[PDB]
Amino acid sequence: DQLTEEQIAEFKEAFSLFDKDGDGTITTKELGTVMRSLGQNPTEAELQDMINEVDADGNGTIDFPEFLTMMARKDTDSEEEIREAFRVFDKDGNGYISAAELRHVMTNLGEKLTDEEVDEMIREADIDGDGPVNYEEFVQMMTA
Amino acid sequence: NRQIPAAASLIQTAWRCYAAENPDSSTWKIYIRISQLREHHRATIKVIRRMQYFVAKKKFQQAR
Ligand SMILES: [Ca+2]
Ligand SMILES: [Ca+2]
Repeated sequence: DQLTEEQIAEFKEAFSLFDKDGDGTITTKELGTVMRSLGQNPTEAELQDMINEVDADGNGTIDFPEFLTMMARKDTDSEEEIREAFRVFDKDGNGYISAAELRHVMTNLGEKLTDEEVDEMIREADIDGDGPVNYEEFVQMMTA
Repeated sequence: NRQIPAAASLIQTAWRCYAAENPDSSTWKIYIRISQLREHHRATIKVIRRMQYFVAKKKFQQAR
């Protein structure tokens, strides 16, 4: 890509928001205050899950360098994983999911998106009339 | 098949992380606790969504 810009300035303010006390580290409590603030009710299981995925070493908290690494992130590899996750609902594995099936798993299981996000999502792939949605289209539209 | 909810959820997280790069997406409507969405909110929400993705990445690798 490019050398990070004045986004340095942006990401540090963002790290500021979780780092309530300025100790240059973000803890599960600190992430938990922010999320509940947002009306979310995460488990001390979930917080530790998020924390571990960005703690490069293992001091069990996030410093700013790790934070930067996280907000600066994978060629085709991250593309292939989503492309796989769709293939799990590709019944025949043709390469198309139905709009109804897509809508259904999107609304009814996993993170249970809302009816009006599925709409934005089906609408971002201009379906060939009433046709089945090509999800490889989706995945390129997403990553690029 | 236990690869389903981990699959379902990696699409859902991937797309929520993509949508939030749009300041007029319906994805901002889920935040019914916050009365009006300031930028410092959208800051922390893009961070929480990226964390939530890297977990869903790790949990899908483990079922794939
Ligand atoms: Ca702190
Ligand atoms: Ca650390």
